[PDB]
Amino acid sequence: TQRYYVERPIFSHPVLQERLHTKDKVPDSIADKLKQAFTCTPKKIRNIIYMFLPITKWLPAYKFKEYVLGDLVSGISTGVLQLPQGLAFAMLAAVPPIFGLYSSFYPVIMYCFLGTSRHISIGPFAVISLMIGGVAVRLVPDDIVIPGGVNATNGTEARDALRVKVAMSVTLLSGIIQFCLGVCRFGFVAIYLTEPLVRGFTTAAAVHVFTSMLKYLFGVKTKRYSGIFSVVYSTVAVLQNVKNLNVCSLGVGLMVFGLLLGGKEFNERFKEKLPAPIPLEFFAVVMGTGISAGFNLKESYNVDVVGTLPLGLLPPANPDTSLFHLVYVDAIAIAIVGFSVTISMAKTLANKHGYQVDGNQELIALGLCNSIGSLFQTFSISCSLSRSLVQEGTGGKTQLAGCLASLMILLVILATGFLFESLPQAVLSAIVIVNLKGMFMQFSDLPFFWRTSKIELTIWLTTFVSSLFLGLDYGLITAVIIALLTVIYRTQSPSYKVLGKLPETDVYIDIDAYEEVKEIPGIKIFQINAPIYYANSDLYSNALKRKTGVNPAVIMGARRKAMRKYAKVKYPPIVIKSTFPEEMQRFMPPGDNVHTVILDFTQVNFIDSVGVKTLAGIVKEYGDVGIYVYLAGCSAQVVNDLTRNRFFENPALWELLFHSIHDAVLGSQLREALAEQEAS
Amino acid sequence: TQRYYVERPIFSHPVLQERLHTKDKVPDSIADKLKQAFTCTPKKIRNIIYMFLPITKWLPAYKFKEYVLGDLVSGISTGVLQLPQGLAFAMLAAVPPIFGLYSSFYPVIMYCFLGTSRHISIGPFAVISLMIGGVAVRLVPDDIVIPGGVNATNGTEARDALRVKVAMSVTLLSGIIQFCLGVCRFGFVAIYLTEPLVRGFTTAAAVHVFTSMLKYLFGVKTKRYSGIFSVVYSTVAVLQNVKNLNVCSLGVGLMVFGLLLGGKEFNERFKEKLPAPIPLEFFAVVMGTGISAGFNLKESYNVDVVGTLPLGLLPPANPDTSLFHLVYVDAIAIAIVGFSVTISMAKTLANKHGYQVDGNQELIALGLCNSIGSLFQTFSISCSLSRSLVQEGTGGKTQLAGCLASLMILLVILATGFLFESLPQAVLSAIVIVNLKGMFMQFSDLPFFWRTSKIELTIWLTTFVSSLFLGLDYGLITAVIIALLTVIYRTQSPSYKVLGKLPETDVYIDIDAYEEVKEIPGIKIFQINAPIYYANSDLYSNALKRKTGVNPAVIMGARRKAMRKYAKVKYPPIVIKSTFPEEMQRFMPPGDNVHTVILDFTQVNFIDSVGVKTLAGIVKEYGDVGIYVYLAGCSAQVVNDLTRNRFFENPALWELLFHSIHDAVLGSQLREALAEQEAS
Ligand SMILES: CC(C)CCC[C@@H](C)[C@H]1CC[C@H]2[C@@H]3CC=C4C[C@@H](O)CC[C@]4(C)[C@H]3CC[C@]12C
Ligand SMILES: CC(C)CCC[C@@H](C)[C@H]1CC[C@H]2[C@@H]3CC=C4C[C@@H](O)CC[C@]4(C)[C@H]3CC[C@]12C
Ligand SMILES: CCCCCCCCCCCCCC
Ligand SMILES: CCCCCCCCCCCCCC
Ligand SMILES: CCCCCCCCCCCCCC
Ligand SMILES: CCCCCCCCCCCCCC
Ligand SMILES: CCCCCCCCCCCC
Ligand SMILES: CCCCCCCCCCCC
Ligand SMILES: CCCCCCCCCCCC
Ligand SMILES: CCCCCCCCCCCC
Ligand SMILES: CCCCCCCCCCCC
Ligand SMILES: CCCCCCCCCCCC
Ligand SMILES: CCCCCCCCCCCC
Ligand SMILES: CCCCCCCCCCCC
Ligand SMILES: CCCCCCCCCC
Ligand SMILES: CCCCCCCCCC
Ligand SMILES: CCCCCCCCCC
Ligand SMILES: CCCCCCCCCC
Ligand SMILES: CCCCCCCCCC
Ligand SMILES: CCCCCCCCCC
Ligand SMILES: CCCCCCCCCC
Ligand SMILES: CCCCCCCCCC
Ligand SMILES: CCCCCCCCCC
Ligand SMILES: CCCCCCCCCC
Ligand SMILES: CCCCCCCCCC
Ligand SMILES: CCCCCCCCCC
Ligand SMILES: CCCCCCCCCC
Ligand SMILES: CCCCCCCCCC
Ligand SMILES: CCCCCCCCCC
Ligand SMILES: CCCCCCCCCC
Ligand SMILES: CCCCCCCCCC
Ligand SMILES: CCCCCCCCCC
Ligand SMILES: CCCCCCCCCC
Ligand SMILES: CCCCCCCCCC
Ligand SMILES: CCCCCCCC
Ligand SMILES: CCCCCCCC
Ligand SMILES: CCCCCCCC
Ligand SMILES: CCCCCCCC
Ligand SMILES: CCCCCCCC
Ligand SMILES: CCCCCCCC
Ligand SMILES: CCCCCCCC
Ligand SMILES: CCCCCCCC
Ligand SMILES: CCCCCCCC
Ligand SMILES: CCCCCCCC
Ligand SMILES: CCCCCCCC
Ligand SMILES: CCCCCCCC
Ligand SMILES: CCCCCCCC
Ligand SMILES: CCCCCCCC
Ligand SMILES: CCCCCCCC
Ligand SMILES: CCCCCCCC
Ligand SMILES: CCCCCCCC
Ligand SMILES: CCCCCCCC
Ligand SMILES: CCCCCCCC
Ligand SMILES: CCCCCCCC
Ligand SMILES: CCCCCCCC
Ligand SMILES: CCCCCCCC
Ligand SMILES: CCCCCCCC
Ligand SMILES: CCCCCCCC
Ligand SMILES: CCCCCCCC
Ligand SMILES: CCCCCCC
Ligand SMILES: CCCCCCC
Ligand SMILES: CCCCCCC
Ligand SMILES: CCCCCCC
Ligand SMILES: [Cl-]
Ligand SMILES: [Cl-]
Repeated sequence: TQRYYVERPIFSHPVLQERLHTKDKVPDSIADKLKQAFTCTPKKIRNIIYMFLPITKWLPAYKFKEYVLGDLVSGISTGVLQLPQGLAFAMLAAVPPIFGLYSSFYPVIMYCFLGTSRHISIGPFAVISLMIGGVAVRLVPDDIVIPGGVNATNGTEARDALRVKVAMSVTLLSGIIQFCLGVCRFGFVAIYLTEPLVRGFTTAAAVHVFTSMLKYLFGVKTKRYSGIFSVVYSTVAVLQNVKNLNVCSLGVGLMVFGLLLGGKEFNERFKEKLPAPIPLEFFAVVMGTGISAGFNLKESYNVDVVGTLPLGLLPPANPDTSLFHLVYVDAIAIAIVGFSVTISMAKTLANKHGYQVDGNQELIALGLCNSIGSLFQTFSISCSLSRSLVQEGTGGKTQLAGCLASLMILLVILATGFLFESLPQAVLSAIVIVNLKGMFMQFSDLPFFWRTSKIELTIWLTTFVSSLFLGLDYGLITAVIIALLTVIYRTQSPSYKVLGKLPETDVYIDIDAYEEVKEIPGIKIFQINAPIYYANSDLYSNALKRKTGVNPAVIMGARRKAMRKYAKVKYPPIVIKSTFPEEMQRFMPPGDNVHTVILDFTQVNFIDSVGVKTLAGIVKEYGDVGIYVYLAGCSAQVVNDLTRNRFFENPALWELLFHSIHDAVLGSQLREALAEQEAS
Repeated sequence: TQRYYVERPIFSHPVLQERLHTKDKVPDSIADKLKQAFTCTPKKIRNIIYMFLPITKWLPAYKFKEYVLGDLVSGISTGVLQLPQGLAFAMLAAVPPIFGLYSSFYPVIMYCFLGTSRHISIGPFAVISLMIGGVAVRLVPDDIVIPGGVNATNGTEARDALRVKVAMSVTLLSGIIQFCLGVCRFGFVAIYLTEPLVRGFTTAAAVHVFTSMLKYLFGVKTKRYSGIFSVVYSTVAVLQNVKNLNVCSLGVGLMVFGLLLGGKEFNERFKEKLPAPIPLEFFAVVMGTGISAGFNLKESYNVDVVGTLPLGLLPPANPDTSLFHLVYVDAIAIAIVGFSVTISMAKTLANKHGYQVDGNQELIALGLCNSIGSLFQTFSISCSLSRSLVQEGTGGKTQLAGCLASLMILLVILATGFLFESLPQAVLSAIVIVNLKGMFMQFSDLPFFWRTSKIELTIWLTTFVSSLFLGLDYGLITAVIIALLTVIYRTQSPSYKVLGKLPETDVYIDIDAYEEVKEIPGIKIFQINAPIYYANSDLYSNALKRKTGVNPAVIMGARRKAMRKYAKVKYPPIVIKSTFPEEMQRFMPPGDNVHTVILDFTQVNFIDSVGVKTLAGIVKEYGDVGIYVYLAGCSAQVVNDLTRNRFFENPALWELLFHSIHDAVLGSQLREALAEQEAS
């Protein structure tokens, strides 16, 4: 083994700078930087196409023998859940369920072309559907007057058509906003969605879905709520009118709920013995339709059912832009929430599978999906969190599984929709609630973060509470800001350490940590692992004066008290020699006799104007009582901050900067030795 | 001169830990910490009294011969401006001007006892007065019905009394809120008001005052505005109805404005020849009253005047708590803004005079002043920024100058108020606008910050724009949040440096800076002066792969391409030896041949779970291509973050940590030498 051997002079800043000559920066002109960015080599255009059409990259690289079985199983398992979720979330959007089926077909196909994630399930989302239904009923209330040429027994078809128009308009506007944000590179903000924040946000979204499904589980009529405390209002309303529940709807839904839970437990426990998981949503739906049609519950027990599902696809139709001025705010909110839900879950799966997702491409894909789908009578979509978990956890590899699920939805739309007309809405509710279980499993993060980082546990809990009680829009921005403020908290509560020296080395460690490091007599070394900006500087100065035990104000007060008791451009030197008489020093209380204070700046990333003022004050106050202050390990950035401020207006302070703590200690000891040499 | 000499073994983490034994922490029980905090020694209670009654400290220490002349001159100069400001801001509060005089007397006396700043002028403030007038006219509109037993020629006395009741109620509530915040130690938030933020905020407040004075300068009638864009609305309204201006009011106000400007220029230019500045506000007021009374403008030209000022003080009266539920929101806002204005200017002067102000004591003093003053018919007060500048800049030392100014106000209240009844409101407006000049001088900060720190210039401009276009309440919190987010920006744009070694030393500096430092062959050293948390980790990894020129993905791709071209608990080792055939290596493109990458962690303050995942990925990806990754200079906090996460689940990574960059370089070179020794 070799050894660490260093033999060099003491490196103060002027001494080290004498050995360094400034290098010539290579010319980097902006005009040439733009010119070299427009070469348009074929590889560059191929990379651009891959960026904007990801299917052009991962489809030719499809490992058929390694991906086809997993994609097929995942596609079937995703489709059997996609159908009831589409119907239920269409109900949440105040539109006929067939439009939820449309929203489960076109955007998934488009996302298979434009999307970057290969595990999320694109489709209707409960929170987005709730927002769409809110704007739809605000623009088209239940007591609206329509001169549609019908008798007093109105079938509510015209009201449904008007609400569909409103939903398509808001969907087109939200898609336009999402596409514009993706073009303007707004997706960079996805970097501010940390893992605890994402998981707390998604758990809160799952609670939102569960709350939105309660009225359909119980069969009660409840006013629509959207905004702050909407989850609380919805739960309160459902519990308030729970006395008017449909007992048959609740019984059927609870039977489906229990059977689904049992089947999911069976699948999980026998995963190793089952070649593929049994699709239980298909059996749940079919059995439900059998029970409702066979006993004819729809009017026998007034059980709410899915209703008529017209067959066939609709021709493209232009949404009316005339409603934009009435919906744009909602369109903005839906755009934001849709992005936040899509990029969160995507990240959650990408980190699980060792790849990365482009936020800008996610925004572009969402915008194109929503805007083009609005032409095909599709309301605003997002990522379905529970269905994304199902798709990922059933062996899903690429987005071809989503294409297979969309093919199943298309089969329902074209030929077999009429078979589900008697399916009870309660059954749909139960299915959704059951599939929320995996989402709720994320609560297991609370102990884990409690063991790993209480700051990140705070981020998790704050994000959960915010996204729950406020909306998924206001709660998300609140959580992002608070998570960023945790960094300010970290800087405002740093580790203030007094350093001692490991004998016969140059290693300086916390004096209260290892029992072998010893403080150097006459020298105090103070260290902060944080910047010294405005929110920090006063705490840093107080901590220095408290932890080192060297308070210049206390020293001055003791000097004055001892004096009273014994009674019965040019710059002055920074350190004023203590002209304290020895006769008065006889009454001076004993102390540590510290002549130098070393400030360890190795971990100080930056210093602002307020921090520079604090540092100058520290130097002046300590020099007034005849104590030297040295800065050790100042980075080039910190030295530049000191120079941009008026810290080195007196050039003498250049002598206070040393390369390392050992350099400063050796320089201080050398200064003391020279002072003793010239004393006598 | 001595020399830097170090001779020791290479300090990897296990080697250094072998030399260190954990020290025993001294017992610090919370129960004993509370017990020692309740000793109640006489010095402790004296310090408590000094904290809560600052006058008990600085008054006995009053240097009479050194303070009396400055305090007297400052008191006269402050009072002559305090009278017109009180009248004008009472007009802004929709209350009779005598109540502004009351608000200029009691709170100043109380703040002389409870306040910590010794230079700010306590009294009515234009923004606080505008908020008070807004709530007063909202609760008591101009078209209110009062059965007061009067004829059709109502004198608006009952409406004024009702508005006074509303103002007193909101003042009492705001004072209670301020006192409670001071007790709950909310004043700590004053640490988040940095100097650029404070100066931008105060400049925006000055613009608010100037805007509020315009209608009285021109004599036009304008609807009250309060809230977002209130300054824009007020300026637009004044400019809209400027065609109905009173030409006589504008002429008198402009004459006073010009004479005041000339007098202030004379005072500034002849400060060295004048024993004391000439109080020009007194002459401006007196002359104005002479012109208005002598020519009898009040009805001859319909010039708005101050009006009747009743003599004598009012007995204490309890404000009606019954209005609290109607005003509490406004009371909250007024409490916040009043604090923000008071603690900002206070800090601005404390930093100017080398002392410090307690934010909690400022909150307590403001709350007591407002709550007690509401009993004496005083509406909510704050610090007057322009008058504080006048008081500080005229030789003010303590708050006895404010007491003298209050004595002048009391003299006006008791005996000589009737003399000012004909004083034109336009004159008051002009006086206020003139005294805003010093505030506007703060715009000179823009070039200064442009030269010192563009981040702090951004803070200044953002605070100014926010506090101007939004209110002083919403703009302030927006500015505080954005100023804190500048730290996030700093962490997200750090200095990524490739380090080279200064020959014959252990100094490692940026390779592109000094032309004497040389990169060590086979070794890449990468440094970031920032933490590696979630908002940083991806950028840090990309910057490492880009700046070092060592991209493991590019290496793997080149290896595969060369292979194709040539064709025509136990853990595995972290670094996989490159099993690349030499025959295939003949087609391998030439490279730097880097065997070790050193990550400089000396400036990394903390690392979160996302950053630890990124670091583990970096280590794994570089080891997959047979490249070692070393961490140099990891702090105890960073090592603890790595340990709390599952970074050292494989104990082998403990060997990747080195005390310094030179330690890591020597260890890497030793590893390479040993590998060559065992090769053959
Ligand atoms: C920095 C710390 C204190 C977090 C700040 C969170 C801020 C940005 C949050 C918390 C409460 C939020 C408000 C809560 C409710 C509403 C009403 C809604 O109709 C419009 C948005 C609005 C007005 C929100 C705006 C954003 C808001 C003010
Ligand atoms: C970087 C910073 C600005 C991020 C946080 C900004 C927050 C604090 C700002 C941005 C937008 C602001 C809102 C904009 C408009 C209004 C309406 C007004 O009638 C009450 C205040 C309120 C509701 C503001 C509250 C504060 C607010 C939410
Ligand atoms: C053990 C000392 C640290 C404890 C940290 C606990 C963090 C709890 C955060 C709760 C946030 C709730 C937001 C409403
Ligand atoms: C192990 C972590 C020590 C700190 C625990 C307490 C963390 C509290 C974080 C509060 C952040 C507040 C941001 C507004
Ligand atoms: C020279 C490159 C840096 C320039 C920094 C200029 C900062 C301007 C900030 C403007 C903020 C305005 C808020 C509305
Ligand atoms: C000399 C300073 C270099 C940086 C100049 C540009 C500063 C821009 C700061 C933007 C902060 C944004 C916070 C939301
Ligand atoms: C940045 C997102 C908004 C892009 C502009 C959309 C404006 C609506 C289109 C005009 C229709 C009248
Ligand atoms: C990606 C395919 C987009 C096809 C869009 C066709 C829109 C036709 C509108 C016709 C309106 C009458
Ligand atoms: C997010 C930027 C605005 C989004 C587009 C708004 C379009 C409003 C149209 C109003 C027409 C009168
Ligand atoms: C981002 C491109 C979206 C294209 C969808 C159609 C946009 C125009 C709507 C119809 C206008 C008549
Ligand atoms: C924290 C500031 C508010 C303190 C509580 C004030 C509540 C008003 C007093 C009750 C009057 C009805
Ligand atoms: C600091 C002096 C406070 C005096 C407060 C007296 C309040 C008297 C109220 C009488 C109401 C009729
Ligand atoms: C800032 C905390 C609240 C301030 C005090 C509110 C008092 C409201 C009284 C309502 C009475 C019905
Ligand atoms: C913080 C103490 C303020 C005291 C002022 C009086 C508070 C009570 C108001 C009158 C209630 C009847
Ligand atoms: C606790 C939820 C709110 C109250 C729900 C019960 C309302 C009355 C039911 C009879
Ligand atoms: C689901 C079968 C049981 C519930 C419905 C029948 C009994 C109640 C009728 C109102
Ligand atoms: C596979 C779909 C089976 C649907 C069962 C219910 C059919 C009702 C026919 C009356
Ligand atoms: C993605 C393929 C879309 C095809 C839509 C065809 C609609 C025809 C309606 C008559
Ligand atoms: C990550 C960016 C979050 C932005 C939230 C904006 C909410 C707007 C609600 C209308
Ligand atoms: C896999 C299902 C593909 C779509 C079948 C469409 C059948 C239409 C029958 C009218
Ligand atoms: C609302 C239901 C919450 C269920 C949490 C279950 C956590 C299990 C972790 C093992
Ligand atoms: C709101 C419900 C929270 C329940 C937390 C339980 C965590 C269990 C992890 C084992
Ligand atoms: C080891 C136990 C960790 C518990 C942390 C979760 C607390 C939840 C409070 C809401
Ligand atoms: C609004 C109150 C914010 C309080 C922040 C406390 C931070 C403590 C850092 C030591
Ligand atoms: C530019 C300020 C707003 C317009 C002021 C002029 C309004 C019309 C005056 C005749
Ligand atoms: C200051 C101007 C005095 C003369 C004004 C003449 C015009 C008066 C119009 C009401
Ligand atoms: C010092 C105050 C002088 C006031 C001048 C105006 C007096 C008007 C009397 C009619
Ligand atoms: C600070 C002294 C307050 C004295 C108020 C006296 C009021 C008397 C009214 C008759
Ligand atoms: C420094 C703390 C700023 C808090 C601003 C709160 C504004 C509330 C307006 C009602
Ligand atoms: C310096 C002025 C002190 C107050 C004088 C009060 C005189 C009252 C006369 C009725
Ligand atoms: C609104 C008036 C602004 C005046 C700025 C003057 C700055 C002078 C700096 C020397
Ligand atoms: C809004 C007016 C800004 C004017 C800035 C002028 C700065 C001059 C400093 C010398
Ligand atoms: C040296 C010139 C500095 C100018 C910075 C101020 C720019 C003001 C833009 C609003
Ligand atoms: C809302 C958009 C915020 C953009 C922040 C950009 C920070 C750049 C750091 C490199
Ligand atoms: C190389 C073609 C891949 C599939 C492209 C489909 C049309 C965008
Ligand atoms: C290299 C294969 C390109 C075509 C893939 C299949 C497209 C339908
Ligand atoms: C590795 C893929 C082999 C099969 C190619 C596709 C055959 C349909
Ligand atoms: C989800 C794949 C189809 C169903 C397979 C069931 C195997 C027991
Ligand atoms: C995705 C559900 C498929 C339902 C099929 C019904 C029988 C063709
Ligand atoms: C309330 C209905 C009771 C019968 C169904 C119970 C299902 C577990
Ligand atoms: C093992 C799951 C049992 C579920 C019983 C029914 C719950 C509603
Ligand atoms: C349609 C077949 C689904 C199950 C595939 C795997 C069977 C071993
Ligand atoms: C063997 C599992 C049966 C599950 C049936 C579920 C019907 C809803
Ligand atoms: C799922 C099969 C239900 C059969 C019900 C028959 C009632 C006549
Ligand atoms: C009114 C409830 C707001 C919850 C916000 C939580 C932020 C820590
Ligand atoms: C932990 C820092 C939070 C500061 C927020 C701003 C308070 C005014
Ligand atoms: C030592 C007394 C100073 C003045 C106190 C006045 C009453 C609080
Ligand atoms: C030591 C002087 C105490 C009294 C100061 C004056 C109080 C009116
Ligand atoms: C030395 C004490 C001076 C006290 C001055 C009091 C003036 C009211
Ligand atoms: C240093 C103060 C001397 C004067 C004391 C006060 C005399 C009235
Ligand atoms: C402001 C002190 C009183 C006025 C003095 C004027 C001296 C020319
Ligand atoms: C503060 C202004 C004083 C005005 C005095 C008027 C003549 C006694
Ligand atoms: C508009 C009035 C003009 C006469 C006064 C001018 C003062 C400078
Ligand atoms: C030296 C100041 C001259 C002021 C002239 C009048 C401006 C309105
Ligand atoms: C009342 C006198 C004010 C001026 C004091 C200073 C005179 C030299
Ligand atoms: C010599 C300065 C005279 C200033 C008079 C101001 C009257 C408003
Ligand atoms: C300031 C003196 C004004 C005198 C006006 C006299 C008019 C009769
Ligand atoms: C609507 C104007 C808001 C200005 C805020 C400025 C924040 C940078
Ligand atoms: C969603 C954006 C949060 C604000 C980040 C600002 C960091 C410079
Ligand atoms: C019964 C009250 C419910 C509050 C909201 C829970 C999510
Ligand atoms: C458990 C549900 C039973 C429904 C019976 C309907 C006749
Ligand atoms: C004339 C428009 C004025 C806008 C507000 C300026 C402060
Ligand atoms: C400067 C304007 C003077 C007006 C006098 C009116 C009598
Ligand atoms: Cl979901
Ligand atoms: Cl002011």
